[PDB]
Amino acid sequence: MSSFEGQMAEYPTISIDRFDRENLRARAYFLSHCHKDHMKGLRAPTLKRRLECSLKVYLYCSPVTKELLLTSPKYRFWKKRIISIEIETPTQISLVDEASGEKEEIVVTLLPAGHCPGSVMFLFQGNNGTVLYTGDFRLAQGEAARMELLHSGGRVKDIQSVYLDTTFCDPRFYQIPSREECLSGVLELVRSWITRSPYHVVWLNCKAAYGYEYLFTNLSEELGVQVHVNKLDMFRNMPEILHHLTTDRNTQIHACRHPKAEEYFQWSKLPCGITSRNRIPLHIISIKPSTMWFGERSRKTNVIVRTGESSYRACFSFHSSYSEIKDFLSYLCPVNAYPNVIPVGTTMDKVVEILKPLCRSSQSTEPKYKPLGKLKRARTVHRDSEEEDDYLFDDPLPIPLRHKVP
DNA sequence: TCAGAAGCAGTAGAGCATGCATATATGCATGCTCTACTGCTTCTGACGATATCG
DNA sequence: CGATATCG
Ligand SMILES: [Mg+2]
Ligand SMILES: [Mg+2]
Ligand SMILES: [Zn+2]
Repeated sequence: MSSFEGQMAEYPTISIDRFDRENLRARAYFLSHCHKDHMKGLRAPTLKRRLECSLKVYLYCSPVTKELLLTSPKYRFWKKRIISIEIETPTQISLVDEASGEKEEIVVTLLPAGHCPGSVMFLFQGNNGTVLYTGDFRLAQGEAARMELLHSGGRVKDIQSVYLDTTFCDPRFYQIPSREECLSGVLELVRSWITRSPYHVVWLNCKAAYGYEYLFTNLSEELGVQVHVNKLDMFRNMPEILHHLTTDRNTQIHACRHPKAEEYFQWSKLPCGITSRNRIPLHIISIKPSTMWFGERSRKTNVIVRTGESSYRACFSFHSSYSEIKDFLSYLCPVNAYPNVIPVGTTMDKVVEILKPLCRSSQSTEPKYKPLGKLKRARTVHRDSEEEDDYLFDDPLPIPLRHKVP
C-alpha cells in the first residue's frame, strides 16, 4: 500500500505517487513506478478535465515508466503531457503557476530503485533544502555508500527529509535473502522438475504486475524456455525482455494470471484455458514468490519451502528489509524521515519510534530556567516574642559597623 | 366527458468506494447514489350540450 | 326561442 498523501512538507506545489484530492492544484506530477497503489487519481475525471484546461502541468517519470503507462488504453490521454527524464541526470523543473505568471525552479534527480521496470527515486533540491523520496525501493546492506548522486565530495549530502519505503519496517522481516538466492533456488527447482518430461510445466503465481521480470528473464536465459504471459505488447520497445516472453500456451514455464487461477490449478489447469497438450495430461507445480508469508514463520525456514505435493513458495521481495532500511537510513542520516506505508501488523507510532533514533536529531538542550520570585510566605510566621531573663546567658554580641566604601 | 395536472416509480449515465488475500499488489469487480427524464395512474374541474321551465 | 340547472 502507499500511506503517502503525495505532497512533501518542503515543496507542497508538487505531488508524487498520489493525485486524488489536494493534488489537483499541484504544478507538477511525479510517478515513481507503475504500481496501482502509487497511481491513485491518475485516471480521475477531475484530473482529465484539468489536463484539457492547462498547458504547463506535466507528469515526470522514468522512460520505462512512460512506456509501461502509455501502453494501457486508459492512460493514453497523458501521451502529450508526460516528460521522461533519464536517471542520474540533474534536470531543472519549472513550477510555473497557471493563473499567475509566477515561476519557481527546482532541480530533480532520478535514482534507480531496483524494484520493478521503471522504478526510480526522486531527489529534489530547491530553496527549502534537499529532500529524497524513495518510493518502494530495494537496497542491500552496504549499497547506500555506492550512490554517486547522493554523495558530495566523498561524503553524504545534507538531506533535510526522507520519505522512505517502510513496507517491511518491523523486526519480523529481519534479513530477507537477496533475490539472487531465491532466483537460484527457483531455477534449480524448475530445472529438476521440467527436465523429466516435456509435459511437466511450472506455474509462477506472481501477484504484482511488474517486478518479476528478473526471474522470467533469468529462467529463460538459464533454461532456454520462454515464459507465458497474458500481455507482452507493453515490452515492445524493450528487446531484452520481449524476447523472453511469449503468448503461446505450448511452453513449459508459465506466469499467466487470473482472478480464479487457484481453483484452476486445483483442477490441474493453468490460468490459460489449456489443460493438456495432445490429450496427454500435464503435471503442474505452483511456485508463489512472496514475502509476507515468510514473515509469519515460527521457526527456521528455507528460501524454497514445500507447502504441498505440487505447491512451493519462494522468498522474493522487491522491498528492503528491516535491517536494510535501518542501514540505509543510518547512512543517509537525515534531519527527518517519514514512513510512506505502515506495515499490516505494525502501527504508525512504532514505525515512527523505530525511524527516529536513525534520524539526525543529535541536538539536545538544557531545560529553560524556571524563575523563583515572590516567595510563598509574606509575613514572618516564625517570629519570636522576645522575652528572656538576660542573666543566665552572656552579653549579646554588638552589631558590627563597616564604613569602607569602594 | 375528457383534457390536463400531480404524484409517483423506473432507468441511463456518470461517478465512486470497497473488498480482494497473508499480496503489498491487487486492478478488478461489484454494488451503490444522484439527477433528469419519461410514463402511468389517480384526481379534478371546467364545459358544452341538452333538458327543463316560461 | 329564453335561459337555468343539470348531468357526462
Ligand atoms: Mg506500489
Ligand atoms: Mg512497489
Ligand atoms: Zn499460461
